[PDB]
Amino acid sequence: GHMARTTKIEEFYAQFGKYILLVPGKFTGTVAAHDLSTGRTLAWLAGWNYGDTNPIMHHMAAFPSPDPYKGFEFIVNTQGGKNLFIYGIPTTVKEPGEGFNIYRVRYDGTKFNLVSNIAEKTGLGLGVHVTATPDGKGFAVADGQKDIFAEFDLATESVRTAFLVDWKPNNSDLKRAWLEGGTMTITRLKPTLPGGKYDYTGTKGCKIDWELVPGGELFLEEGKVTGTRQTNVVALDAFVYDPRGRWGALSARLPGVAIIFDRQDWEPVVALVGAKGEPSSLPVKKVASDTWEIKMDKVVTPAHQAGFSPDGKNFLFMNGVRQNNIMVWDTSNHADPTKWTKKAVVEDPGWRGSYPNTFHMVFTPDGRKVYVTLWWPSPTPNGIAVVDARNWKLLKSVDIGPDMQTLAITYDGKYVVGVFSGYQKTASGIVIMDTKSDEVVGILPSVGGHHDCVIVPKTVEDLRCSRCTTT
Amino acid sequence: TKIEEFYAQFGKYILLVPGKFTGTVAAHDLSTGRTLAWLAGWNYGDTNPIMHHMAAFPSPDPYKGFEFIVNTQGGKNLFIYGIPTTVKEPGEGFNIYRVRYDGTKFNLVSNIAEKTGLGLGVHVTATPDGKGFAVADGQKDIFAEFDLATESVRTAFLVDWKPNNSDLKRAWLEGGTMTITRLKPTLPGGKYDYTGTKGCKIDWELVPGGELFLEEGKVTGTRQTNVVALDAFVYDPRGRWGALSARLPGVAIIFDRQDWEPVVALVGAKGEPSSLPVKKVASDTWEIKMDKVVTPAHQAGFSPDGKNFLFMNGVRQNNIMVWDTSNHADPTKWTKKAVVEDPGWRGSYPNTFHMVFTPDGRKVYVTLWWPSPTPNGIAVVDARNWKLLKSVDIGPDMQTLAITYDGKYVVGVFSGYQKTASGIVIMDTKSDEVVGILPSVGGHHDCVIVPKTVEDLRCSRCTTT
Ligand SMILES: [Cl-]
Ligand SMILES: [Cu+2]
Ligand SMILES: [Cu+2]
Ligand SMILES: [Cu+2]
Ligand SMILES: [Cu+2]
Ligand SMILES: [Cu+2]
Repeated sequence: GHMARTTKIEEFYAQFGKYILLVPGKFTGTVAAHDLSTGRTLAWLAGWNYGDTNPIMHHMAAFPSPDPYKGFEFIVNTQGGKNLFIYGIPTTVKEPGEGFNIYRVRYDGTKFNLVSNIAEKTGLGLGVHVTATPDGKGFAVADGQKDIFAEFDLATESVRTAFLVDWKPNNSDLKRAWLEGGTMTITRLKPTLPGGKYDYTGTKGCKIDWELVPGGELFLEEGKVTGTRQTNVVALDAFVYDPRGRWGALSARLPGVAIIFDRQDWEPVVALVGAKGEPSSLPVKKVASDTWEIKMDKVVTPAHQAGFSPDGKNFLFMNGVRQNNIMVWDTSNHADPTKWTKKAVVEDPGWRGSYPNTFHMVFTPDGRKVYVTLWWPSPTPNGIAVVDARNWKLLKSVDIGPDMQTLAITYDGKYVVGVFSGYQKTASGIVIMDTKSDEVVGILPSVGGHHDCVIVPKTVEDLRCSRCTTT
Repeated sequence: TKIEEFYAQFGKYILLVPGKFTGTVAAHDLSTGRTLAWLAGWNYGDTNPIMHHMAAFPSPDPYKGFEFIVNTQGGKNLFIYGIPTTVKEPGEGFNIYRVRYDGTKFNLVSNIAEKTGLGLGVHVTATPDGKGFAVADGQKDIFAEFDLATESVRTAFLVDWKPNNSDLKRAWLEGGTMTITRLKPTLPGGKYDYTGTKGCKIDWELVPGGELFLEEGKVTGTRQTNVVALDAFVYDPRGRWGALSARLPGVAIIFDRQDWEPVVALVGAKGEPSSLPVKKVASDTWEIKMDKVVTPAHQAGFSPDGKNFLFMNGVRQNNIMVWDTSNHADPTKWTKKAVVEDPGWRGSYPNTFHMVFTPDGRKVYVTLWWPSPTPNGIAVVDARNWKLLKSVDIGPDMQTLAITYDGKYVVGVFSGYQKTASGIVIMDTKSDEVVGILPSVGGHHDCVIVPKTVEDLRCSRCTTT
């Protein structure tokens, strides 16, 4: 009786509705769109076909389309250089391609079209998170080896702003360069090359020779990452947007800070400090027309992912490794982020070791729950935490598979869709969870080392639960 | 609804697929939906990893480990699928990789093309004992059979065409002489000199229906009128014999694997003789004389009991030709016994270029391929009475078919012409209905279910392609 009678998969896909899942492949070098209504992959693209010899396809965000099945657009970026050598693949390659591309891709109802390489046009090769603006007409990219982020206009493919963030440690000893505090300097960059182009293509600008991998923020202090400016790294990760407009939050993994910027005048306004027991925030002081500083007397723990709730009234930052928890600020005062204060922290006895790390997140459309991945190194099963986002309590934890990464949600709020990625070498897949029962409904096969996933949105209200407000 | 009931109908089988233009290989667990492992060829410095064909060897427990061969194409094969790449100098490719799954990940064990000097980019087939494998190439018109344990060449042959009429449009229709030459290594350490694009007569593998494009002057290359377009070396499951398919002359040349000689040439076309003789003209050279070539042919393969051989005529006829090969002792006695035709099968399309039998031999499933935008599908053929039963539409660009070794489900892949919809399709062999499609990032031109026993190879990438 253990073998099911002949069973068709139609009922399974029919429940999800008409939603398209987009995924980058990391070491596979691909991007792909899947139709959750039929199980068909609608299209894919392999970067090496176009002459990118190191297409580590990393992060992406998609823009609202009135009918994704007829067409949509998205940005996907890459890493490059010695990032090829950090996931245990026994490649004999001597000189890896430079990478750090930023590609604009359009689905036309049949296939993907590679529209442009925005890194080649602008000179900004940035390899970490890609976030759409709340209006769907721009996007940001950050990089945690160069510590640069920029916001871009989609229609003109031009740079709206670019900033460099630097650390100056109180103690020059690598082991204590963050623990014992330091000064973070924020500089608004100006282009230096003809046509308003920046000089940051490829590996140019890297302070360290490869990324701090998932779970690996302390590998730099710990003396395992080479580079020419090791003790100046902050590891910028993402720029996430307040859905009510005006503010963005730039996450710096090593100092454990989220720097709030005013997008109206492009200035940093306050620094939120992640660690439990530390102040809600630290002031930002302007020291020159283009330069601001934040002073920290210690750094308690690094931090990971950040996000605003769909209504913009809560901001989350995940402390990791030295503390593993979800830190929550009351951001209800839209007029003045200097007033944003810590209101809750989600903790659990099972989070007391180095791992699991509280990781990527997605909120339900109504804000009532947030789903948060729980990351561990091999071989512990990674999983999903379900959190009550009104009372800030852990409801449930479920095991999924190795190397759990990002989460998306269908825009009717019914199904969370996530990816796990096998550390680029073992089991990978797409996991779907029902948000009413909080149960896994199934795993679909996936050739991918994905560190992202998005469901293509139809409207700007969808972006409030997409790769815009959170990572 | 949960997917558990869906995966629970399958049993414990691993599907292995190459990605073609994705550059990947992957294994998926049909009992849970998980991808077990994958490998990306570009990560290893293969700059044009068009991952093409593959065969897996019997494993006592595939979930604890298994081994396979996957090859690549290279050169201007990058440029024939409509991708608007600006690459000017494509990687040489034509690698042959041995890959092992260890229960957790894939391990690239060796590049047998580098070790042997034979870079061969079309079908890979396992031998019936699971201890060797063949690779053929239809740009170079070379094939070889290899020993797995020693990673060494057992035999290699070159096949060449001398046309009766040197005009390109008439170079096959008006006949010619096919010369078969046993090759010997020419470099130190018993290595051949055929790596990368070395030896190509044409700049890409002929497409489905592509014999007409070669005749019309649309395929570039240095020896366009001397190509036969070898496709595969498929094995008689009873041992002793292999069949080398040559697409352009529409011939399957039968080899004796013990003394490495060609013994007879089966001629695909309806209305033509069952076979032509092979004449030995020198110690290492044999000839086949053809006064005309009535039509090309492509898919070729044996039924699981070895008693039937199939060759699919395409282009100028469109049918499945069937020989009685019940006489294992003497292939010169193999004789045409049936032809599967249909009013909907004419010309180049559908192009019937992959198949799989049920373990009991009662049915054969055959791909029905067409160019965009015609829906592609699967034909179900009665392999006892030799008649078409049913055709099912699947999606764009239907490619290979495998079967679970209990006979219950055909598992196939479709591939989007490297640019549109792709997926894994699963069909119930009792109802002959699709039970579902699973997503697949792949342009796969092959697929296999990892076998446990040598008997399983009778219905894997051994007896058919
Ligand atoms: Cl054998
Ligand atoms: Cu049972
Ligand atoms: Cu991140
Ligand atoms: Cu990542
Ligand atoms: Cu073939
Ligand atoms: Cu192919």
